[PDB]
Amino acid sequence: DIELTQSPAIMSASPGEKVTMTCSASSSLRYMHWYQQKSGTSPKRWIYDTYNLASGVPVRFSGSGSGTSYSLTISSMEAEDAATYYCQQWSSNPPTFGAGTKLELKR
Amino acid sequence: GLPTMNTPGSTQFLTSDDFQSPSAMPQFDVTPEIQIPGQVRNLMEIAEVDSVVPVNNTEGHVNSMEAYRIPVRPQTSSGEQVFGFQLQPGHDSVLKHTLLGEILNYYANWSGSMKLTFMYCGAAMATGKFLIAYSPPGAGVPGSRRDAMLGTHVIWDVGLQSSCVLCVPWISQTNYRYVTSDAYTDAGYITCWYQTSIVTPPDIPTTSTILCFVSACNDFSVRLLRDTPFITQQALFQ
Amino acid sequence: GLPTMNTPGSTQFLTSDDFQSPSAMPQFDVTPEIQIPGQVRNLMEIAEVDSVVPVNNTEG
Amino acid sequence: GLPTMNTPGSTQFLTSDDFQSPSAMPQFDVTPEIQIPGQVRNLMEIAEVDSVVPVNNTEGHVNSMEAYRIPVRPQTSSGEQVFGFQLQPGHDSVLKHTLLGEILNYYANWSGSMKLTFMYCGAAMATGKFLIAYSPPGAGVPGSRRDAMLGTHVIWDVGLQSSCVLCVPWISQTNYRYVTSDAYTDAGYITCWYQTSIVTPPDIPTTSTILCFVSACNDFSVRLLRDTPFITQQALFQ
Amino acid sequence: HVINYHTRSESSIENFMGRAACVYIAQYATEKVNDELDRYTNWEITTRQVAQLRRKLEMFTYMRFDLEITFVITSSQRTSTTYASDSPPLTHQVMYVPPGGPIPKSYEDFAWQTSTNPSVFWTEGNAPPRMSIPFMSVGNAYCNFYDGWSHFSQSGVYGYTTLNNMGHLYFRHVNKSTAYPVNSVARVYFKPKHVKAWVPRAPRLCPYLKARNVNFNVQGVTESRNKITLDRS
Amino acid sequence: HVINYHTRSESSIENFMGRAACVYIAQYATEKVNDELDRYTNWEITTRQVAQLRRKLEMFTYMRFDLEITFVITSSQRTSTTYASDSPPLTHQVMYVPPGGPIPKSYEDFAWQTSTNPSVFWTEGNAPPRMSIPFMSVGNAYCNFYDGWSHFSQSGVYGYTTLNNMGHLYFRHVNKSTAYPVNSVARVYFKPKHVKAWVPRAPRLCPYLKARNVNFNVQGVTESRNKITLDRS
Amino acid sequence: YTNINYYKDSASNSLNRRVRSITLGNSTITTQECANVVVGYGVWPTYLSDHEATAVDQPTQPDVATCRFYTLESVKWESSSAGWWWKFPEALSDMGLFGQNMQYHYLGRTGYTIHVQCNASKFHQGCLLVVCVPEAEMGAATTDHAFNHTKLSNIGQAMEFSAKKSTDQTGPQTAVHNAGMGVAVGNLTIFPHQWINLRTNNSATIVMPYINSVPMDNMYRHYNFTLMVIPFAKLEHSPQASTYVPITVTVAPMCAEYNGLRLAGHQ
Amino acid sequence: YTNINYYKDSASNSLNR
Repeated sequence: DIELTQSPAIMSASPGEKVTMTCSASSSLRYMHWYQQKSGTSPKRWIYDTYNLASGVPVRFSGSGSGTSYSLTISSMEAEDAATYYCQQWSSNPPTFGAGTKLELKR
Repeated sequence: GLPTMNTPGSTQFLTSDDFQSPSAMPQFDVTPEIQIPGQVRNLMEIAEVDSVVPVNNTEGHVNSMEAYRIPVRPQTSSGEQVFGFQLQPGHDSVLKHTLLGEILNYYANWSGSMKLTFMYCGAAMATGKFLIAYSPPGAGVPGSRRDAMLGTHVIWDVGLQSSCVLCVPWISQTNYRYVTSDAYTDAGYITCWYQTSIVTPPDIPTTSTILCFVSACNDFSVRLLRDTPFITQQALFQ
Repeated sequence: GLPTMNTPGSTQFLTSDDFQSPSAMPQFDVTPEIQIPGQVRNLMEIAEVDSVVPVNNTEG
Repeated sequence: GLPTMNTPGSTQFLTSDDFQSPSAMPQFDVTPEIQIPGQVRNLMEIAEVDSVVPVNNTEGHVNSMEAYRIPVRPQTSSGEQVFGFQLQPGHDSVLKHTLLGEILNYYANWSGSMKLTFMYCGAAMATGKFLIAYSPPGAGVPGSRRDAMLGTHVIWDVGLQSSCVLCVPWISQTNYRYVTSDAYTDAGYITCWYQTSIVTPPDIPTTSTILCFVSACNDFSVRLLRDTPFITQQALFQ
Repeated sequence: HVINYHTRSESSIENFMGRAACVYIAQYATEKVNDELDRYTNWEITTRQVAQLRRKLEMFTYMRFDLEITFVITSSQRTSTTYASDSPPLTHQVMYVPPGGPIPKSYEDFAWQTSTNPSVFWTEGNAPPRMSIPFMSVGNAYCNFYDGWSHFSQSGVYGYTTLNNMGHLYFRHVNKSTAYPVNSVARVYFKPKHVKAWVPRAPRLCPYLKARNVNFNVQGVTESRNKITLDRS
Repeated sequence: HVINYHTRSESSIENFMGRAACVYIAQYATEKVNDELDRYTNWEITTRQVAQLRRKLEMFTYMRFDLEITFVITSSQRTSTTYASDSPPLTHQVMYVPPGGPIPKSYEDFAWQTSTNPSVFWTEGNAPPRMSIPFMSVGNAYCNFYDGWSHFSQSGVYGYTTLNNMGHLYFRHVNKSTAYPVNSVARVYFKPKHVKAWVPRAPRLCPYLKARNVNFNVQGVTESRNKITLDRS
Repeated sequence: YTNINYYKDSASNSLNRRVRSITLGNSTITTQECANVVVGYGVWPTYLSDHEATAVDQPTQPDVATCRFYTLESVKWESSSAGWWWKFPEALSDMGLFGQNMQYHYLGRTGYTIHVQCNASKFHQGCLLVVCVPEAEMGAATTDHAFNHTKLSNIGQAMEFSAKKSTDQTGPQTAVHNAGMGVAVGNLTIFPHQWINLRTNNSATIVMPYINSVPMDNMYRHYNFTLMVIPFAKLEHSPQASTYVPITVTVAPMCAEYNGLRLAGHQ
Repeated sequence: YTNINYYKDSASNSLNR
């Protein structure tokens, strides 16, 4: 009361497994944005309107989540799926947005 | 061109009109229908099948299965009452949420004869009779077996048959009766009294159970379609 | 579509016109009429029965 | 004039309506048509002719002619897989940009049997057999020649014939399947396994080439016209 | 006897179902203030947002109705300091996107200048824009209730939402800009015609909670009363 | 057997081609701010500006369609200091100039008061102005693709642009002046009807670059994947 | 009522204004005392015709190996017992050569016959309701939370209701007066049903056809119908009587067809 | 499907369906 962030903090997955993200919100929304913010470089857009698309994101990225809970699921982790992903919601008293999900390819 | 003239009532959107429209996707090849069983063509075909009435709805029995469980027992003096309710389907809170009641609430008028069916779910060795009586509205409500014998009644033995059908006849001054019942279009009272007793041999439990179903007869009809006062919402579901 | 043209006198509400209208409640099953006695079909049938005249109407 | 009345839906521009219009230039003397050969009257007549499928589309072979060049070779143990793809025309990135695939993408539903034709472009002295198998969706995908022999299959010798036709039969619960393929309307898996080997006399190169064409049968039909998700532009071309 | 009367014409399927029921209230603007009430809103077609029509359909298991879609598009002027501005009439566009087609990724995209997706243009002041769509399905009936899963492994998604791919509906203002912002409201009115309804279903008791599942709270079967046996002389 | 069904009515030529596809978005104003968005704009008729309809036609080599032209003309008020001004309704004119005729050299020229060039007058607020033109050609079919030159010496102009003389289309505001400037937008919606299409053509892979030639960039034939043989149990 | 049609489409128009045994296979149930056999929505289970059958593969009809009486488990009727439900064809998924044909075939169309048998004495009292509900999309216990496929139906296990409500995090709402569908349990008498009144009935026999929107459907991800046995009048006896009163369900597939032969499922 | 023709030209007709 009142902070909103993604629920698991630091993840780790080998190339080939399932990467399912989970965002928690302080208030409900309808559309949810998802990003791919690498270290040192500017963030990009990954998934907007909770599922849709991006410019350079591949076909394996999937996403959903309505209400105060969101979920952007990677179908199979590859060598280019290791980024800190944050969520957002335009407002009208912003919540505000979360922190980011650091994750490392396991070996 | 052809000289026309615009009657009042143009460029209006009545929600219950019957007009044609230009199709959005033309030359559509629809899928061929198959013989799906059990097709229904009228709303009264739903209302002509039985549905057990929650007569024992005294609180808090409506949150359990004991709402359908009209109790009888061996008596001490006869003539006592078993149950009783008003004949107001769609408004009285006994037969409002049954299958007949949820269909009249989409309407504002009903007419025809109702059919009440009973089912004594007791032991196979017990015996007794009842006096199921319908009374016309008039004045007033009967308070005795001697009073509720002058109206329409039947006599139902549970040693002979287990199910009794009571066709409640349509007696009214008007051709239709209002569903949201007011004082002008009254309908009357259904009561059920002990005719003799409940007699049983030893080693049988005392308290038994009667189920009661409500249906519609063939002369049932409804009019003046409306929306139900049961569902409520404010914002759109998400 | 068909070329039409709007004569003057359109989108007006004359209170004594004779036009059809879309029904609000369709497929209504009206109640059957009964033989109520004494039906009147004209206003002159009321005016052809007697009524005693107040001739001595000097006040009060 | 004639009393008319304006139904809702007037002075609107639906882009798929069917109305007449006043002509801009009347009494026009059009040029007489001649007998130009090869007139097409339906979009399925384009989709019923073959087009070689880019099966070997592993990167970066799609920028060359090696995308159509399914390789076979003499084996060490039999039963191995040659190729394999999903049966999702219009969505799977193998048979999406073929001639059948570019026509379904103007639509949102398809139905009917597809026809796969092969063509072994090897030496005239080599001999071998294959097991081209279609498998219904169910569960799951076969991972052996022993597993992908229970479904629909044929056996194709390359010493007898050079071209084999595999009519993929239409097995589904629905009458149509969605082009943009979701999980509900699955279609299955096409695989091709070594039946015996590739056997060759000396002084012949080892690695050979199989072409694969996709077409449509007579019971093919499409529905629900839409615009293709292939072309994109923002400003008008100049 | 008495001879009798009172034909069941209004108890029919088409007279009970054919009434223009509002299904969704779309909201958009001209100047983007926030999201929502941004310009360019959208709505995937489902008939299970408004509880009035949803309960009518959910007394039958399988339906085969055609449709008649009508929009009641009114606009209000947004609160600001001044309001005095002459303005041309507002033109509205309602584009229907079939399942799988390309979507407008933003305003002024060229998906509104497409050649296949049907669109209805309409200026403010005329009769409401009414159009009809046929029976859009891939099976042979509209499954109101589908008791199963989406994947063959019995996983993923439970409910009827797998068998619902009716498309989308995109609303925007055609005009480029106004001098002062205007918030518009578009109301979609479905009217099911040529109805065939197969398996009858018992009607819903407790009110709905979400627009994608049949999750509910426990409610008693009826209202209560004082005693079982009524009494007076 | 099974007996069967599913007639190919929507796979026809006219059902695939007959959809009102936008071909050009004309832009003009009342007060001339610059060029463009000057009053009095124009557009020579070609169907190869919008990539949506252009790809549909370019699956056939020769076409013989009639046409149905519809305009969606909306206007926005230009940004300035004030906006409060009562104004009469705007009247728009769309003049069609046949190949070779005299053009309006400026605004208020007497080519808008001609006697032969057809023009469509339309005030803002009514239904869109729809008109039809017949098969305008001098050959016997519309050459979508012409592999040759314009001069007999094999010189000058390569491409289909030699066989494209459909004329022009001139847009202006009829009204003399407004108190505050108004920028208008006219969208031309072609609808090919009575279509005969002769030689089928393989569909375009890589997206277009210019509106007068078939110049392109090299693209791979399809998207890639990981391995050729898919595998799981 | 001029009844003219301006447009060319149909969807653009206006509105339209003892000894009676059953010997199935090598199996015989016995009996009904000349009582009654409830059949479906008045429709006997039949095969697929040719107006239907969108599939092109030839159907597999074993007619003896799969269409005999399969006796399910036995459940215990008590006084504080709320109800049970079995979801089909998940309850028959492991029995005999019927459950073996399901693994090798993509589509499957079948009807059933349900024989719920529960005997007692003349000194027992109680009443059961045996109802066959098509497409019973059940509601989750904890709302806004997805729930497991082994809480809806295990393989042939009788999932049971509850007298109170359910506060589970991964199962369905098993309040028996809401019947798991948010509907009043007294109004489940639309579906093909039969009562078991312990003073006169002793059995119930329901014959259900194939009720689905598609002619043939995959039977490993779709529950066609569920079978609910709910006691409305509870079982009561003296403490000297026999206290164990069981309920056995015996079910048999009728006119089963299959299509799409491939390897074993159900991934 | 009344199929009446108001105008005198062939190019002013409806679609051929």
